[PDB]
Amino acid sequence: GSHSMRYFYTSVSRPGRGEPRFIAVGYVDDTQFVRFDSDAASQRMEPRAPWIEQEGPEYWDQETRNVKAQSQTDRVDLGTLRGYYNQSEDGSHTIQIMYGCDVGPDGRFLRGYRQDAYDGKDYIALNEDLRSWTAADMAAQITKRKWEAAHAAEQQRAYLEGRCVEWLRRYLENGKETLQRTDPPKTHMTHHPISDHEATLRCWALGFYPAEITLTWQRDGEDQTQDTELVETRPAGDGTFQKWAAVVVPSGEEQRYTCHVQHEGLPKPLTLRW
Amino acid sequence: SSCSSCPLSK
Amino acid sequence: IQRTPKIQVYSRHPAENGKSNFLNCYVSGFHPSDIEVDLLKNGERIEKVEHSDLSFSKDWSFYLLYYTEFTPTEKDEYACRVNHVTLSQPKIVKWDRDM
Repeated sequence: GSHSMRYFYTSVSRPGRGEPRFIAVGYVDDTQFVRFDSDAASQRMEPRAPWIEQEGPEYWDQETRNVKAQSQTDRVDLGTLRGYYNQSEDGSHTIQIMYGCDVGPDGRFLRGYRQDAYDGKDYIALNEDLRSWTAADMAAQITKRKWEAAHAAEQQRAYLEGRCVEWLRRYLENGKETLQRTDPPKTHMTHHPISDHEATLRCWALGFYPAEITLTWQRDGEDQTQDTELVETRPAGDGTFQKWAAVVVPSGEEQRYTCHVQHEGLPKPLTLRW
Repeated sequence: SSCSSCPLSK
Repeated sequence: IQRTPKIQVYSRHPAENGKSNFLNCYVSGFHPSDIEVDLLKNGERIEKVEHSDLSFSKDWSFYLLYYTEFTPTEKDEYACRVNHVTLSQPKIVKWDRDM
């Protein structure tokens, strides 16, 4: 199926406490593979997945030049945007940037992305045409004119349609053993009386990869979506994910309810009953 | 791989 | 504009008393990124706790996983204590082995 690669950058001002905190992370699909931390010793882009470890110094040197240049650009931008918004020097603010590309099962480019935030809200974004920008507010309009004059979109598009997809294909091949696996969920049910007349049924999915999954409850074959408590899909810490779904049922009627689990790893959707 | 030319001042 | 964390506390594997495992506290949906996350054993902060590198979702909210190796027992209560600007006092979320 399809795959993604994304870079996420966070810069946070800390007035009177030195230079802003800068953190970079890179992912392929749901697997993190690199990091940079302005506050760490090494001052290099570092590996965080085993399959990237094999890249040589020519890679790590260019990646370090890149993340350093991003961190310096973002540090100056924190000053600029404080100015655009007429904010005092005393408060802490945050720039976030995401960019990356999606590829289809044939490895071909599907979509590219570049979007930036200020204090957790949209600031400026590259449109799907990879040619024009959408500015969230008047500050971002100032940035937009600047970026239109510097032909910023053409540079981003060049990366998104080229290097981004090329290296995504390289990683999918070199980390094939983990990136291209499907680990189907391991499923079970739990059951807890709440009173004499109600009980909880909880349907578990564990140990699955990728993160995308669907868990649904039915009663006599009918969807119970609005009566289902879900938790957000969460990391197990070993590179797999977890989720559960629960319903409250009349004691004695458990057998009318079925849990349905759909995942890429499964030959067939699973059905569970108590 | 990340982008070498993309950063431009806001 | 600030956003308060969602918190889930859970084990990597279903808990079995006496069998080694990992205790996870997963914090997400928050802004700003400055946060403290402590795992407590019978009210006592565990010294050695690691976390994932800071990242964020498409809605720009941050997420982090804090974790530590542990062996559950019937005796021990575990909790996650989350300290964030959106909370006038730290929120303590008890571990439930079936959540």
